[PDB]
Amino acid sequence: FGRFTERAQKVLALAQEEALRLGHNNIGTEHILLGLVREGEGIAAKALQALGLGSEKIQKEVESLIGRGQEMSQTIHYTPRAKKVIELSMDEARKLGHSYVGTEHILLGLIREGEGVAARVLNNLGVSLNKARQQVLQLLGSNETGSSAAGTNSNANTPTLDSLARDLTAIAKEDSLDPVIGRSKEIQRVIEVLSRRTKNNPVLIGEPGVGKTAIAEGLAQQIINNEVPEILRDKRVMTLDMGTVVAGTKYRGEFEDRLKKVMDEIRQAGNIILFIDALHTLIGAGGAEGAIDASNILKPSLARGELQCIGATTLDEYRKYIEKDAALERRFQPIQVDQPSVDESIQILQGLRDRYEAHHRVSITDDAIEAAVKLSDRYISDRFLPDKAIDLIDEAGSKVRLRSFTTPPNLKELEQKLDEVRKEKDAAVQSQEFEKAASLRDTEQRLREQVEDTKKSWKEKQGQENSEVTVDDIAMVVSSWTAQTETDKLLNMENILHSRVIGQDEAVVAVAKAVRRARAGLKDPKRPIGSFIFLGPTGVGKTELARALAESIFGDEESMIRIDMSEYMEKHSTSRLVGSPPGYVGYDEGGQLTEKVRRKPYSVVLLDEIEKAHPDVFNILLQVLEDGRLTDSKGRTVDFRNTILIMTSNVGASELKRNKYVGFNVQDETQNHKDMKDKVMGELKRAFRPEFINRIDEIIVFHSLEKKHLTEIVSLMSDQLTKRLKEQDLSIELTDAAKAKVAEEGVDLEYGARPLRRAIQKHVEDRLSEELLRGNIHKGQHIVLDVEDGEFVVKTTA
Amino acid sequence: FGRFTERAQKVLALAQEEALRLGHNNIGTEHILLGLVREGEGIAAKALQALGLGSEKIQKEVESLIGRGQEMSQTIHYTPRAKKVIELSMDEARKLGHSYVGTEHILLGLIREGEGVAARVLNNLGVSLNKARQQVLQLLGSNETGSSAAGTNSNANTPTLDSLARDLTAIAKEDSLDPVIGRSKEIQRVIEVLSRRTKNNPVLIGEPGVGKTAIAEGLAQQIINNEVPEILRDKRVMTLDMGTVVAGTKYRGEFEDRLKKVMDEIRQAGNIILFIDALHTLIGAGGAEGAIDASNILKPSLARGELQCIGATTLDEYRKYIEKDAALERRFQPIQVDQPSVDESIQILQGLRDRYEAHHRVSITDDAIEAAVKLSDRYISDRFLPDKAIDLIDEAGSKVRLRSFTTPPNLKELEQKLDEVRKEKDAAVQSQEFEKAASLRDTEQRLREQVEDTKKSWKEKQGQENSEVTVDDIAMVVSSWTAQTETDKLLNMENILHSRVIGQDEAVVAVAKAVRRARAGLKDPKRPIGSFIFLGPTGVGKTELARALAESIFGDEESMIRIDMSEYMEKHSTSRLVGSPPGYVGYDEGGQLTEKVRRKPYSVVLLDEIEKAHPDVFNILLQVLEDGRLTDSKGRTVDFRNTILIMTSNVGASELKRNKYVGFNVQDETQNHKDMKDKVMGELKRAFRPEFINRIDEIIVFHSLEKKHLTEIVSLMSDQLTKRLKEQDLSIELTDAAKAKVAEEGVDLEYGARPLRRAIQKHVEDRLSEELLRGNIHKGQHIVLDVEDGEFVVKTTA
Repeated sequence: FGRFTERAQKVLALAQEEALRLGHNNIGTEHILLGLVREGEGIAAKALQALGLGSEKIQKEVESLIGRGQEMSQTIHYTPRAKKVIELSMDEARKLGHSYVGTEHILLGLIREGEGVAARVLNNLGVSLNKARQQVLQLLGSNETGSSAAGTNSNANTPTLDSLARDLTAIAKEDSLDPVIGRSKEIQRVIEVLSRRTKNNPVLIGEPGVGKTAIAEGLAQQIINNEVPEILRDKRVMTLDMGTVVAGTKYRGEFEDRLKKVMDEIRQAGNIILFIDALHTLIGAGGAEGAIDASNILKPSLARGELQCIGATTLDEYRKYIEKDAALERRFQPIQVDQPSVDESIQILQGLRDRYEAHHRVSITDDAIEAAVKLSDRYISDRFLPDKAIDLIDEAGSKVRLRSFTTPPNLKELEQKLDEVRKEKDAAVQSQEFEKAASLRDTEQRLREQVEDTKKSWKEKQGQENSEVTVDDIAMVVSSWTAQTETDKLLNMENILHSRVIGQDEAVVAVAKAVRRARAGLKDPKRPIGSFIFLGPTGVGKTELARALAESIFGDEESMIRIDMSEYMEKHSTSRLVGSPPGYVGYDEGGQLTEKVRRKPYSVVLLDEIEKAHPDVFNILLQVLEDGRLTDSKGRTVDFRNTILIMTSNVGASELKRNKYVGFNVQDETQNHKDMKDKVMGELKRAFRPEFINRIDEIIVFHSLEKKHLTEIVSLMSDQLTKRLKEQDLSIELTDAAKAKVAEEGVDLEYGARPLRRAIQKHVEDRLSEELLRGNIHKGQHIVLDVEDGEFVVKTTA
Repeated sequence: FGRFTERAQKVLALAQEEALRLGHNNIGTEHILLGLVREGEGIAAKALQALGLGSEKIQKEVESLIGRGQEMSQTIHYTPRAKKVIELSMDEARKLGHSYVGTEHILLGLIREGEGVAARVLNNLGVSLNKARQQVLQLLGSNETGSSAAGTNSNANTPTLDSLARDLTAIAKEDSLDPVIGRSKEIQRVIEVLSRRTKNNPVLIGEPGVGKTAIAEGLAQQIINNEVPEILRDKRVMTLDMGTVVAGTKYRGEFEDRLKKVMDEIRQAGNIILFIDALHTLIGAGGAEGAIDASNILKPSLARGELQCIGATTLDEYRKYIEKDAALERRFQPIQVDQPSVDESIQILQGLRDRYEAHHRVSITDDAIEAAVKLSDRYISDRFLPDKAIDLIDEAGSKVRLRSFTTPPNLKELEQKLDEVRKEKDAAVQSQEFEKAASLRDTEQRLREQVEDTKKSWKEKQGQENSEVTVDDIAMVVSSWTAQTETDKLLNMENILHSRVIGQDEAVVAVAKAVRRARAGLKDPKRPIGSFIFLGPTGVGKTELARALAESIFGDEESMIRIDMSEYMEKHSTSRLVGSPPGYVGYDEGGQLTEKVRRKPYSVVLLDEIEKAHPDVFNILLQVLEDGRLTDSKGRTVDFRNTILIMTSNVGASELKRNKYVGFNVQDETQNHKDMKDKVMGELKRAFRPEFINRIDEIIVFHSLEKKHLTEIVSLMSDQLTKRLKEQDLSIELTDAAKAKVAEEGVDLEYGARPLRRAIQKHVEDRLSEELLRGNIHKGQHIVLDVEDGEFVVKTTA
């Protein structure tokens, strides 16, 4: 593997030595056995010494196979039998914890593969093979955190702790706990509120989403040893774990019975600390429905202080417990739990790096880890800032680790050859045709040593990746899904936003810098990554930048919400037939807008045409842009805190859609362009209040239609066509010249831009499908549609 | 522990004495053992004398396992075995509830921890380890006070009281029942309802939720001694306990059967009292569902006086029983249970004080206790008058006690040092030399004694708090949630409200004065602490005073409800624009207002624009002012304990949202103020009917936009930026010079003072994030935005 211990490796090498000492050309498992007993009193060796085996005794049996002397050091590698015994030992060390592998596992693995060369050595020398595996097993993997013992005494605690549940305190006597991270100052605030015995219940409110449970392990460690008052002396810390409760329970009544039992034993009161994660669920209050109504027993328990407990809730959760009162107000008392401070995230990362050495490429790159956080919060953006983080780490901490064994030097062709050989070889002997297989057989094995030699020349491709988790890598992986290539995304955001939005640079750079500003990692991710107003007509600019922001901001353009404010009027978007209006603005606020962004805290949220809606909608939007949150949909809190809010506007649209027109000359065209990139910022102001527009980071400017838009419509539609031909394979691109010939059947004055579908269909879809049938084009290679002399032409390229 | 018997402590000191008397110098367990047998006939000592161990006999063995001689009297403290034996005694006293650990427990713990020289002494002197702990065990911990009767009886009473459950009367003939103390005046009307035959069932109505259950123990005591009614000198009080019934059961039918059985045994009729907590659940009447319908058996039982029982009910419950009729109301007959009078509260506080001295603190401070009540009633204000109180007492009654153990005087640096020692020492030996650790090792334990010496110099911070609670502290806990720093809050209310409201002192002092009156004791403890109308167009002062009122009035800035009355007219966001579908005023009375204030009964209620509300609304708010309560949302009563009802008005607007303006004179600005601070207090009255407003006291005055009112808005918006940046960990402040450059792009006449947020976005948000991105300012340093010579400058500080 790359995780083994000395003693293991040492028992193994001793085998090769005995192979040759005994004349065995191929180092049998029999020699692995010798290896084990020849390492003397190693965990394997020692085991063998118990069963009654000396290095010699093994070696004689071993010698009775091939025996002295038929070793010229010819093909002195292991036997396939012996190779199996080793593979088993690695797993036999997973078994005994051990991420590495000890001596024992090698003897244990030997036993497992019990009919081999080894096996026979022990089973001939009067040692039952499993009697040997016993003996090794009962001599540990040799992985510990150190230990000691001295015993305790009887105490009241006996009935309780069985049920339900694990106790942090036990595991901390011989420590194995970690802080882990914090959110340290939160732990302190508990002890006033808990060295209380009448509103003695702390209640942590944050978000999921900070690793709330980290703060909890904090308490455990510090409340035992040793700075705690005599108030909270005679302490036990008990966690009430949900998982054991749900198991073996088929109904609500039985679940309640288990909770009742806990409450009865809870008489250990005021000297016991109970940790209840997700506190809200038990109270069962608020909403259309609850979950379970433990509250009846639980409310007096909190008031009495018999249940002296710690509640872990999120943004939304608390409301449905303090609303019941007043043994929630003579219980609960609040404590500040972050909307992640970036640094706290980072520390979690460092802690779990070595275990992504079981996901190899981590431990390290440290620098990449900080980035894991920093790039992730802003680039996907969806999750919570430490999940976000870690995703970059392990992804990148694997992506390249895949690239490790992709080839030899490209001697993958070698392996391919060795196969083909076997066939020939075989089929020839299968007729027999002895030497007509023989030379093929030889050619096979030629290949074989070579294969393995150059597949392990790509141990150099291992040494590259197998502990770097690389900066660029981490960044790349966030960029891949949906430091370097996210900060190249941030710094070069404008470049990325420019490549998708054509014309109106004015808007792009304004957004670019504002998001990039946020994207430093600083601005605070408790409030959107960007607020914006995106001006421009219904045409060209706005949406496209929002999308392009998904690309630049998030890594790929694979996250852009878009909610219409005209639905937030009550009407103008359920007009006549279309849509469902169930109290319609109430539906949008009350559910729709909040639900969508609650799924994706990620995306560029584009709240469309805030012109047509009344100023009242905007007061609501203003909270979204400022607070970074809105609360609706049964009291749920929606994170707009790393969204990019973009509110669009236009009512002068027509002027930005104004034809180029030959008003006298072709410089009426060049007076139509320049004019429209000016005209926009006043079409914003005219249909609604200013108060909203000021929340916005920057005022983004766009414009559209002229003459010259028709051949741009052809370039939107033809690209949707060719992409639906990509879905089940076919790579197409149209050159602009070919889009022109399509437009040629579209400059009807009497039938508008209707003929464009038909001519795009005719020259692209229809033409490609009727060309795939010819064999002119090739599915899965790149197909360029151009006009050359004057007519449309399909050409092919790789 | 920090609480012990003589006997315990005596066994301990004798160990050190024996260390040297025998040649040792470190007290192992051997000296503790010696301690036990040398303490003579304390329960540990006595035990050892029984099993056959003399003081002599122990000390000689002890001495034969080091002793004679190592004598030179090296520092005699424990060693780790010996420390373990002690840890066990603490738990061996917990075991039998001794909160003042006794002799026995030390021998019990010694045995348990039966290793070290002691163990060997005892196992040498013809006593097995368990034979020794047995002897001790079987004689008390020495912490009793129960029993006072040695009588015996058998009577018909047997089947009933068995089942199900206790006998309050017994425990008060054992000298172990407390009154507790209520709610004393509550108990008396019950005794009428208890000597009857018809109407013989009491039903206590209040809030549950006041510690109501105290009144019940009152009865127990009075049924015993000594002048009480004729059947009350022939009555026994037996408790109907829900907990035993539900235990071992999980079917509703079985619960009913058991209740039927209880009624069968109730044949002690006309001489039996059943105590039923939370009476409603059994009756099952009213609501949209039951809770289990005992009524078939229960109703005739209740009316006849074969079940003469005591009901503990709440705000709503009674209504849903007289509706049931006609044996429900026959049985019932009412008694007044208050949310106890200010004085009643106080007595409860004092009564449970010593056990927050078992929660090692309060014991005292008296001024803080009285305050716990008084301050609670007005400051949070989220329960009934005593529940609040006691919570302050223990919270604060720990908060400073937490500060007890967190430093030496400042000799915390010692502990820090002692660490560094371990390291140098360790790593040096860990490589070796021996002596390359040695002097470092030695330096460590030198340090250690110093460390520990000054950590127990911070027993002085224990003697400070371990009978205190602090005034300021109790007050602090009330400030924490939402005497001294709440009555300093009361006294300095004005100062606190002034520091957070800028513009119109008239308003501030007015709220201050009504609240400070109320907050001194005189004013309803169940109606708003201030009802107010807050005048002037939205922009300056109104909300901000409501907030500032939370800070001064409640002790922290938080908890303020806020409902807009202008929506409640059923025509403004009834379905019109962004709100929710209901027929809006019906929703507000029927649910919204009442539910919201029910969560925090203290909340600053801001009923916005009572002017623009329907005249029915004025009645709804008026009902809060009259009753102090509103009853809605399925008959729940919302306690507006010391809410601050704040009714807003946006009128006066034309002058109060004008331009202060140079009218031809620069004294048109300073007369636009003087005019505006006049114009509001007459503009409120015209927009709504008098019937409401007359039960609204102070007329709170505010304005907004001017020349000058504008520049007060700039400083509100810049402050909205700086707080949202704190969550990640960025400390920002704008000095006035930077707020000025921001104003530079928003003193437009053609766009007003709307641009200011936007100009903050470019010059503050955008500038700081682009300054953080360049790293000239940083997280955890205070960042000043100033203007120097007409240009903005971002600085870094500390």
